Amino acid sequence: GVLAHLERLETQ
Amino acid sequence: CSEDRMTLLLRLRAQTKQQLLEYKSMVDASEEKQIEAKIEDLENEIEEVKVAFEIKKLALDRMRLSTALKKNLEKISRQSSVLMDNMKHLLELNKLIMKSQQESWDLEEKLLDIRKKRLQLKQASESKLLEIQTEKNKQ
Amino acid sequence: MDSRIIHENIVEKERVQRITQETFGDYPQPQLEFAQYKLETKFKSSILAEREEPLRCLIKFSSPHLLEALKSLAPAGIADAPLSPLLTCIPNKRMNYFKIRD
Amino acid sequence: SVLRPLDKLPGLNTATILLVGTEDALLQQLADSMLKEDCASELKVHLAKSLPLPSSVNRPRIDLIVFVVNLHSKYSLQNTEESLRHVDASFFLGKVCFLATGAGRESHCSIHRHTVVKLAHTYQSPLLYCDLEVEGFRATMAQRLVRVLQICAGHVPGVSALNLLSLLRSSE
Amino acid sequence: PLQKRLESVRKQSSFILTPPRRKIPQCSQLQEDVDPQKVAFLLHKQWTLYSLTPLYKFSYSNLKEYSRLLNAFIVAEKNIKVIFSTLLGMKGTQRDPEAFLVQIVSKSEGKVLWTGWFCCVFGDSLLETVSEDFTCLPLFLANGAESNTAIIGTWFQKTFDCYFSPLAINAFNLSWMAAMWTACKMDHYVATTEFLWSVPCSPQSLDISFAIHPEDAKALWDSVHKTPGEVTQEEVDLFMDCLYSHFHRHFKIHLSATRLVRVSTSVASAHTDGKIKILCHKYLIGVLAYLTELAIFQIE
Amino acid sequence: NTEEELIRECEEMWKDMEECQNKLSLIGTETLTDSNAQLSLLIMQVKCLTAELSQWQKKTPETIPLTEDVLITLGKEEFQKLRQDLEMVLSTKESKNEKLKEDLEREQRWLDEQQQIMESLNVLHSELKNK
Amino acid sequence: SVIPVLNSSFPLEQLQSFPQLLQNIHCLELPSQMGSVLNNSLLLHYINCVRDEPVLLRFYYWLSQTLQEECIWYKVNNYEHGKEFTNFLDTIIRAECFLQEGFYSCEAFLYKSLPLWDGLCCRSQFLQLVSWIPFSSFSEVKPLLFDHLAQLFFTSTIYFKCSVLQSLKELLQNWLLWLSMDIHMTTLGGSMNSVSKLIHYVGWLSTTAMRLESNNTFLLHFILDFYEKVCDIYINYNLPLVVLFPPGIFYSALLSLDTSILNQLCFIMHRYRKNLTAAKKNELVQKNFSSKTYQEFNHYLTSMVGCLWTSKPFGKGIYIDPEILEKTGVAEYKNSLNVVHHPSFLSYAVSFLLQSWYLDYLFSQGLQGLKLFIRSSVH
Repeated sequence: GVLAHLERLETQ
Repeated sequence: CSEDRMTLLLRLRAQTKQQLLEYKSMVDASEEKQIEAKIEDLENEIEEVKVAFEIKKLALDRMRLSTALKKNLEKISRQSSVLMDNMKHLLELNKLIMKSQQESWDLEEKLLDIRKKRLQLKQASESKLLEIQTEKNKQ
Repeated sequence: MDSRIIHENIVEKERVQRITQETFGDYPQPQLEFAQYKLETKFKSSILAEREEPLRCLIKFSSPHLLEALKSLAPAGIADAPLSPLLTCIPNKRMNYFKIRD
Repeated sequence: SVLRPLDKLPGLNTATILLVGTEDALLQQLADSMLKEDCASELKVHLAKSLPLPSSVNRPRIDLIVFVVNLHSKYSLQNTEESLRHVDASFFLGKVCFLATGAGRESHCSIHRHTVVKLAHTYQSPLLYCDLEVEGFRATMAQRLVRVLQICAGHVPGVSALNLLSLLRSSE
Repeated sequence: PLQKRLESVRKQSSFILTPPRRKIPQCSQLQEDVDPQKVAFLLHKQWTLYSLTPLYKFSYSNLKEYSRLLNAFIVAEKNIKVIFSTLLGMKGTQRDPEAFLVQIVSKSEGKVLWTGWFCCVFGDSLLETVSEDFTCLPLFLANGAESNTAIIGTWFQKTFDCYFSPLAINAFNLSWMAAMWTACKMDHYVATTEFLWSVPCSPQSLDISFAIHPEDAKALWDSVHKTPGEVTQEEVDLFMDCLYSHFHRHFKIHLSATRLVRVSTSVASAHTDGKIKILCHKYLIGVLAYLTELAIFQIE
Repeated sequence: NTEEELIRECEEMWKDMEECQNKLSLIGTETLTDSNAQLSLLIMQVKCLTAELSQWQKKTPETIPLTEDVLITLGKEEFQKLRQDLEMVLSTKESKNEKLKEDLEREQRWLDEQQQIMESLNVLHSELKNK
Repeated sequence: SVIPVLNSSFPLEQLQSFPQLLQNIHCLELPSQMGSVLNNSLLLHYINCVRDEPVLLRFYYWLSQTLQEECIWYKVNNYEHGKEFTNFLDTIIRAECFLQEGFYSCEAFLYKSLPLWDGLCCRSQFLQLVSWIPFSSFSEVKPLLFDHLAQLFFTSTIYFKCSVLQSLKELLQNWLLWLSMDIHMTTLGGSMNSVSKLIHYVGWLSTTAMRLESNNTFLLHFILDFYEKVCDIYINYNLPLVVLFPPGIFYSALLSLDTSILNQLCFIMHRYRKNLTAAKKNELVQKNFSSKTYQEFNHYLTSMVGCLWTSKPFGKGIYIDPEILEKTGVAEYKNSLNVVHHPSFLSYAVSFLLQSWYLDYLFSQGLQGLKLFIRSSVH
């Protein structure tokens, strides 16, 4: 999902 | 070397302008339901004038940048810079971005109609089953 | 250690630390678990000004390890820097049950 | 003494914050959580128990004041109410914040939230909720406070404290 | 619609309107239709509080079938008997549903091993937003072992589609309750007034008990009471500040920085974990009304 | 160079700031109470907003022309940052497209099932109404 | 288990296949506990059209109690749950994607737990739950949600801003979809007021965030994507409404270095032109749209064409007198923002220089929106 991608980008 | 000092000077000037403006406003100011309307009118006025000033400043800055780049079109051609990699990367990325945008447009266009049809079917089925249930209960 | 942080009221902290160290000492405290006080003192504070009778009260302190929790009250900010003599004389006076009159 | 907003000239790329509260451990944790992350400015943190502060001359100007209220004890509420009478009105124009702690554990609360609702609404200041015992929420609260302080100090062109007062204004 | 009314009343619960004051509880003679033996049995016992969602399709006519089904269920899960009884005169108004009791009796009459009490007093704020197919009994009181209570709750949830939740009392409500119960007029005092405080010293532990003679507490309350027949937040604050100042003048300890836990007086005793004990049968209705209001607030 | 002009402007603004602070330091303090706090704060907000509006109306866009190299460097930095901005935008767009396709498939299946159930219910309605 | 098990006219245990539900859709046995319905598609199909009051009350009570008991930061400090809460919220969101509506329990939970939220625990699930809010007056719902949302919006990072913008776009789409079917059956004017207020509110939020974040294009993409959905209300949903986004966003997007932003702006302008020319002809038939919108759109189009190829960049918005350019040293300003000399097209100009009537090359590069705008404007 879009939000999952945003989260996994935010962690790194 | 000079770039860091120039950036620091710009940042200090930007901060000092705001601080001086705040001091001037405080000095000028130093010298129940009907108050909120005046407050919001004043806020709208400040917002409008700030937006106009920002647009004017941005337009002038863009004009300056554009004419500066146009004036030296030759020097940025033969032995230009390491910038060429950045420009080619931007050129590569733009096409992919627009292609993805078109794909998203088409997908949303299909999804809208599908959702509308589903909603209409649900609306019809609700009334049909309601009348069936009330007829069965009456019987 | 984080010189960007400025601790104000540092003199009060050092004063309360010195007072606590002088009052409670530094030796390991003996282990107690109960204390009882009986009070027959008058109420002084408009409120009960005309009353001439004492205010009878009974107070109990309970803890798994007393005389150590009281030592940490002043640094935690719950009690004043000098504690009442009724709480800092448990081992010196060798008593556990107290009766107080006016 | 009465604390005033504009007594001393601002420093060079320096922002100062002041935290007033009764529990020192929570204030220390919030401070070193704020200072844990880096930024483009130079941050300074001052800690105090109540107002007014002890007299001093080397103290720089204060750009933001945060009052920490612990809902589990009435002593902190009384201390904040007493300290609120030692700052001038001109300092309340978007430079004061309230931080309530302990709202997560309802059974331990000894002060109703509606009381601090009036308390925040009367002085026209924003109200924030956070549990300082948990590191995950404390880091986010520290980041938000750092951003607010950066806005208040004037490091963001076009935005001042007075505008920030209107941005966070409650409808009712 | 009832759903719209429920949504409107739920969204209206904001923290802007000032909470109202409370009337001083007045001693009232109970109705003569209640069994004195049952009232005497209900007193001097420790109850655990629970909030309960409305029951769906509950009928008062068929109680034997419910009892036999519960008996079969408890036998299957495990010389005992389960009895359903109806209480009278425990309602606040005529619109409130009747209360009832569920008892487990060991035959050998037998010995009571577990008691449940369903009640609703002055619950008009809840009857308005519920259809006629439900029965509103938001207050549940349990006396006995917890294992039996869990089984009974599971059976009730599986049968009538309800929900049980633990009920907790915080320091604010305890202070209000103590202030109101001190103001009540008593002819004879049977127990002293006691408060329990827990000092936060998390590396260590510490508890403080404050006991005071009832007459002195009554005089202290009368010294600060000025509004006739009503209790105001300022009066409660002054009443607590008197004790705080008296304690600080002797022990130099800021008692207002601690947490109140247990409050016992001459009419009832309450703990912060949700335990209540009732001593006087004249002020039963007021305590039941306060607990019902707390439960109704929790379930909405 | 423009550096001397910037330094001179900063010095003049600092001097004006010092004069402004000296002028402002002659006003007494005013403390509030719990009874007269809201109205006084509202009046002060009105006065401050009125002053700030007049202050903003007088401001004009300053020219202060610079050299050409600084503009080139600023453009280079802007392009450098825009590179990463574009790459992040591209990745987000790809994720959005994938999610849109999955949702499209799910909605198509749901629509098919709803059509089937509606047709069956309509047939049952016709059958019951006939009898 | 959090979800109650499936336990017991037509018996419930015999219902195992779709044809069985088809044959016995009219008569069915309701479960003792409705929680088991939350993870069963066959029962969801039946409940899709029931609208029964005790059923709704029971479901609301069970869901509200479960959500209140399972929370992490409200009424209890219990982080031991972790992924269970996320899975339950995902199940609820998937269920309410079906039924094309949301439950009142979720709305109550959002009203209850939003002020204490920090914005990082369950951001995705909460922001997806926000989109499924029943339609109501904007004035009543603003103090409950939007005040706290705006307070949390101005003090967080850029990613939070993008996420809330996406959530608001989804909410607007759902509201428009539901309002579209109403006219096929408070009046129309009293309902368009709420959506107009919502659009103005989100525009104000976007302008303030754009000012705060020092003109970041990453947020600009999200704003333009939102206004893409905004632009086609009258055509997609057949509802009379045309709202124009503030000149700040227009002048920030036009003077940007990004080419995709320019393409999206041209596409949005073309969509506005199409919607306006479609609505103007139907206005005579239905006879009211304010003309001030028409003059604002005309001014925007005039500025756009003057900056593109008309060599007249000094419109109503860019009211810059020529003496500033004269003293600065700008001689050629008429065709400095044109297609050839625009800073965004610098890369394309450099690429074509290494190889005159290069508009076809730009179109082949993928500039579809600009081509559509040119075709709609010239013709």
